[PDB]
Amino acid sequence: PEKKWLGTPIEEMRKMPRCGIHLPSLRPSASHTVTVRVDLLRAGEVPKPFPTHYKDLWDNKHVKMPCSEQNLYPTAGSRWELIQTALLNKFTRPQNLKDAILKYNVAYSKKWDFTALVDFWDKVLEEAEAQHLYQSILPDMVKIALCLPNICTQPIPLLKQKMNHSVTMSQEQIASLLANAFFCTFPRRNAKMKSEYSSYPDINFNRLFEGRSSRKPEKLKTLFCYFRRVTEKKPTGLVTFTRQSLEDFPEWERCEKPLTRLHVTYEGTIEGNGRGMLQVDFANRFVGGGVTGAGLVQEEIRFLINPELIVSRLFTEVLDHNECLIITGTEQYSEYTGYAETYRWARSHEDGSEKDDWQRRCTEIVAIDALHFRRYLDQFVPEKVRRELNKAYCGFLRPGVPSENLSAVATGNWGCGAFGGDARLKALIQILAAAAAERDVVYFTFGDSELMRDIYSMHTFLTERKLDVGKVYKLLLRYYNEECRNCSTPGPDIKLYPFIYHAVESSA
Repeated sequence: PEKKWLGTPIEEMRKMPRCGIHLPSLRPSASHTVTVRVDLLRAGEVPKPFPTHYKDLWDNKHVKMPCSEQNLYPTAGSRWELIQTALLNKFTRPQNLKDAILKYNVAYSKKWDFTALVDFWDKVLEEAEAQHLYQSILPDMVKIALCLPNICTQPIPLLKQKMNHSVTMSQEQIASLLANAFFCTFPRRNAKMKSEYSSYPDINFNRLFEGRSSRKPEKLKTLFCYFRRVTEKKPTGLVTFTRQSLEDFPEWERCEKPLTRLHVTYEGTIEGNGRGMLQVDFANRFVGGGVTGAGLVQEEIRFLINPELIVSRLFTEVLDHNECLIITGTEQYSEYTGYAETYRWARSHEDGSEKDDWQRRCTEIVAIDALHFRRYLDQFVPEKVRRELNKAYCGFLRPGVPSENLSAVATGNWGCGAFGGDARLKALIQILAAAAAERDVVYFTFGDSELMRDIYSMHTFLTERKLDVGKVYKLLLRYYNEECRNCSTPGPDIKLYPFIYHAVESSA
């Protein structure tokens, strides 16, 4: 029988907090928006907002806040005043919640279906659970939502394409923002022919309430677990959201960097067994994918069990080819079983992760989007090999951080299966990108033991024969030119790994 794991023992890999740099003092800069008082930041205490009182920016460089005095509705009145009046009502039946949300979303009264919300409230939840939802949870959520201007006093910049910028806010600030997202209060984020925000993911939660899918009740359970936790016991930590956009990449053909360590296994999970490691989110270029709609695979699941990730959709413009989003400090509030149609909320999770010197949990997640390959051979074209190498490299590289202070990358089959990526090519691409960024690799194959063995065997071969990144890249070019370029069938007769073995064994 196959071994459960191969390569370097996982305990020898680097992880946070042990491997981490000594952090300088947290402070605002041109590259770093910080929305809390760093001088009074203390372990186990809710951070204070900075500035002390609300400041509004209503412009194309910042989030358009629901509490803005420029948020107007039909003479021209205050939409925030209307939101307060709508939400400060007793909820006893799901229609009451629908009617509240639609008071300040009149244009969508016909377009937004609330069937899933109604079924969740009336049929899925037991009577006692329903009562708790409308008697405590929903009112408590309204309270933190309407406190937005007192909690989020600082304008939140949009993380636009090409920006290298970080935003660090408190988990409490995120809770208030996400409660607003639940009640669908964010202006200009709803229209299908919207202009300014057409390049941003959805933030308002309206699509969680629609339709008859059995998935919706599980999403609502997972999110209500979160909202219950944060309203009963306010979170005290911070979270950093960092957009990274690289213009320059390794000259892959000539790269002399050696391959790094590999641990590869067909058991375990990125979030469970990659604790303290750089955890890859197999992203959509709109970060979070269909979390607030119909999607429920790797990304969306992560965005539901660590829901502070969802707030990134408020201010993160769609990723370009050379970009990623890095999120440090999100907390796990839920446990789940299954996947996609079998996904179920299992129970609450009590996150026991340590926090760094900026009070961020030692959980780092990077959203990198693979290309979708609707024609299989396209991914072996050198330009597309380089696109994926560069995307992964952007996700892994940390400018100005010594290699010894970098955790292993915890990843797996990125953009494979129905997205069209070849697992064996994609594994080698990530290994090369990690090598270029001088990080080790922990690779989860999710039940595919043959794939685990093949990845380990290839890494071992390449490592023992001392082929550096450039040598392996040149072998990929050889495969393209010799077996793919002139291939009249959907796939070549000889596979990549066999081709590499024979290429090297027939060489000098």
